[PDB]
Amino acid sequence: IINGSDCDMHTQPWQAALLLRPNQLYCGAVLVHPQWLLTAAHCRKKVFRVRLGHYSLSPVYESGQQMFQGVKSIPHPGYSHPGHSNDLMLIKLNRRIRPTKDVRPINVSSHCPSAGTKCLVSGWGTTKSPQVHFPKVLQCLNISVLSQKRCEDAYPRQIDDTMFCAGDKAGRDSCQGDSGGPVVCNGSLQGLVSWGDYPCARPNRPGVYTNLCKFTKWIQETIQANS
Ligand SMILES: N=C(N)c1ccc(NCc2ncc(-c3ccccc3)[nH]2)cc1OCc1cccnc1
Ligand SMILES: *[C@@H]1O[C@H](CO)[C@@H](O[C@@H]2O[C@H](CO)[C@@H](O)[C@H](O)[C@H]2NC(C)=O)[C@H](O)[C@H]1NC(C)=O
Ligand SMILES: *[C@@H]1O[C@H](CO)[C@@H](O)[C@H](O)[C@H]1NC(C)=O
Ligand code: NA
Repeated sequence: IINGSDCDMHTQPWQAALLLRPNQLYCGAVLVHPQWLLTAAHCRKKVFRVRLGHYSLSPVYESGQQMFQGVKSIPHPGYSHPGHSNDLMLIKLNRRIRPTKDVRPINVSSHCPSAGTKCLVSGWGTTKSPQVHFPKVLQCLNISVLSQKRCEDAYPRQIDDTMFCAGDKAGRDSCQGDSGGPVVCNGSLQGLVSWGDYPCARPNRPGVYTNLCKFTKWIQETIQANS
């Protein structure tokens, strides 16, 4: 997250980290059900461990942390790697979470956030771009939803309704390492960190996010079919 701030501790209880062996941050993810995560479908590598209720990037012990294994990883059937469309995937945890102040699911609303809506994006991705610099703790940044017309103008012939643009201010954006992390608007999960431009936070190059309001039926039906 470029030019965000340290999240307040215990404020993003739906934030997850997908780790590679032994505890290498791979992608962000979001707890959407007591036994399921959403992440970007481009976060394809086999996950070693899911880490929840944890603030720091390092493996330092935190009383609120909960570790899991992914047992199912279901990308949206419309995703076709390396294309950006339908950039979402459901991950089933090996067991249901233990509900705490640090570990709590967030719901996806079918209401699509409108242009100008203020949303919060979070992640442990680089805080600088092009220079790679990881933070010590979870970073939070407010970004505003752009109209689909302004999104199309920024990325001509690269945008469809499965995506939304957000983040109108130069110097502020999500970036590499933030992939699959949450975009929360008015208390509900409406986006996943998907893609954008390089270096991150360029003027007139907003971040591109998976438009989750378009997938509530798929999310609900897939969780139900795999229960
Ligand atoms: N500027 C942003 N808001 C932004 C946010 C997240 C990401 N995530 C990385 C990422 N998304 C998708 C892929 C991918 C897809 C298919 C095949 C292999 C890889 N990789 C990238 C972002 O901007 C582009 C970017 C690229 C490289 C270095 N820095 C920024
Ligand atoms: C993102 O925006 C929200 C909403 O404007 C900010 O939260 C507000 O913060 C102040 C207190 O510091 C108060 O106006 C409210 O109590 C907060 N509102 C809500 C909805 O929580 C938040 O600080 C911003 N975060 C960042 C990282 O900029
Ligand atoms: C970082 O963001 C804040 C607003 O959140 C802004 O006031 C500040 O100028 C930005 N910093 C840079 C270096 O762009
Ligand atoms: Na900062």
